[PDB]
Amino acid sequence: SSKFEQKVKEDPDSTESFFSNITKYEDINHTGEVIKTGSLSKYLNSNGGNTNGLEFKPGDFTIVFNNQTYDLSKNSDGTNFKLTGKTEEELLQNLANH
Amino acid sequence: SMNINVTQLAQKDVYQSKGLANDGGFVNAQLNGTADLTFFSNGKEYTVTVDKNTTYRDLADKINEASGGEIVAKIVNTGEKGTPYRLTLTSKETGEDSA
Amino acid sequence: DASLHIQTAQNAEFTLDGIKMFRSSNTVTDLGVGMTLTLNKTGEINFDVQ
Amino acid sequence: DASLHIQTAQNAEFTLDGIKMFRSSNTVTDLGVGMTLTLNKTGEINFDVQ
Amino acid sequence: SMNINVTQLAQKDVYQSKGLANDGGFVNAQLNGTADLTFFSNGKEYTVTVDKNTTYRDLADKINEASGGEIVAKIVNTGEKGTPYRLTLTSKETGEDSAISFYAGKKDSNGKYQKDINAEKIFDDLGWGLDVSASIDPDKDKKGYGIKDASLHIQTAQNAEFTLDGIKMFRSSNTVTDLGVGMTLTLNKTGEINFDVQ
Amino acid sequence: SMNINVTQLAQKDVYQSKGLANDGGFVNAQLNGTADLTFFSNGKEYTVTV
Amino acid sequence: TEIKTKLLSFQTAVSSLADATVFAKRKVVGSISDNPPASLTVNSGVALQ
Repeated sequence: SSKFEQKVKEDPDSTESFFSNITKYEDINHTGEVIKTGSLSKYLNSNGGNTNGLEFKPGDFTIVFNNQTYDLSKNSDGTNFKLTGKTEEELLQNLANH
Repeated sequence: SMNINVTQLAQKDVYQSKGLANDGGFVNAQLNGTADLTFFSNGKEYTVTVDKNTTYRDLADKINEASGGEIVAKIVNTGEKGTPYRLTLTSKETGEDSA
Repeated sequence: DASLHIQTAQNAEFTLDGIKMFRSSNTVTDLGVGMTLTLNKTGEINFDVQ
Repeated sequence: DASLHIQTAQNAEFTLDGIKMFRSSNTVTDLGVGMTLTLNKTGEINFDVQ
Repeated sequence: SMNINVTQLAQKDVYQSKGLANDGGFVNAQLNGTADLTFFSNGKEYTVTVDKNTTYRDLADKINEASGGEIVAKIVNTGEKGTPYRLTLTSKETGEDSAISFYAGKKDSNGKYQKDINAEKIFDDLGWGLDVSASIDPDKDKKGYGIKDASLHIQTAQNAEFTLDGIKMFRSSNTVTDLGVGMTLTLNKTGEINFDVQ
Repeated sequence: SMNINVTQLAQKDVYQSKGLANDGGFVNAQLNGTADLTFFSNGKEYTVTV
Repeated sequence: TEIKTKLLSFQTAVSSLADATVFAKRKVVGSISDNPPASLTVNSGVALQ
């Protein structure tokens, strides 16, 4: 048993790995179904900067990861960003980049 | 042969938080010497470095990183100038060191 | 703002012959070379090992 | 006078090493929830953690 | 049959050092040919030689060797934040005979001491800070200095004690040896109790 | 049926004396002849010449 | 028949231990959800006492 204690204290994960390995979720597959240029481009910031806005109730658009809320407020390319970003193509390309 | 004694009473937490931010938290910036912020657990660590990555969320997320969420609560999700969440919480674990 | 922290939890440290021990968490494997002790909640104990 | 309410149903109560609180109706749950005590019958007990 | 009480226990003196960085360090960080450390317990003398390979632990081991177990050791890694360590020592002698005492001096051709104050200041380094009440060339004295601190007093020297139905007795040991025709007894608390053989 | 309280220790006449350097110490080695002593205990009388 | 039952029974123990039922939680008794006689409960990250 001292070996049993050793391996767990050494590493529970590998120790569980002998009996089982890990919890499995459903494959994370889902689609942003319909987007095209010119849908919100000027509520979006087609101005290049951050001069434009779009209406929302708080939490209308958000990520949740590890049950923690996650961010939608910066460019993955590093340029000027907002939650209602520059354009439809830019916003959704940045997330995949993110 | 020896004597050991143990007499110390554990206690519990009661809590209501400030809210988690919406998608905007601009606050501050850095200095010449690297400005570093870090969040702890009685010996381990949880970190971010500031060049301009200086939002409330950067901090709050790491606070979540350190706090870990081993807590119980009941939920309110309304908003406060860009802050969709507020909760009343009470402890699920123990410790004074754990403050 | 411990006021958001409406109430606070606490821990238990341990004492010893002559000594009392500061800690970051409950553990007494640090008796010496491997000798491991654990702290229950309230009591004294006198020792013999046999 | 209070005597007309028979023996006056009231709280359910306990004690925890100098800590106490009052709840009876339908439940005894909100005793600082997260780690909580609940009451239905007379009892005495001790525990230890592993 | 009889009534009993107990109101002393013959526990030992045990003393400790201050929080050292570690006992892997040397009796002092560096040394001459030797430094010499002395202990006593119930009138017996115990002397050790330090050398330029002697860690504090080596000192503890030599104390056991020089004492031949007459003074016993138990050492601590306190695990305290930043300074997890102490060093402690124990007596063989117990009861009213239990006490320990502390000194530093080297032996000579007469089998006689010479006072090594250089080794005496090593004791305060080892936290058994000498209780200065000893003007001593120990061969005649045999009481070294005590120590300075009570929290460093791991255990105290004191006698064992009890009554028997009208009578009170003090005893160097917690083991009562010959209560009768093939009897022996232990003391476990300072309290009253009654007994019968039947 | 009966209930009992007990308030008074039945005791003996228990003596213990001066400290002796010697139990073999002489109560008397050259007594000037003999002495004459008398005692009563356990409801009984006693007489001796020493 | 008997031996197959032995393998079936042994097989179950093998099946039981395949599950890492044991979890990284502090350990204490009592977890009922509704109308037990009494229970005080503590959880999986506590400082142990």
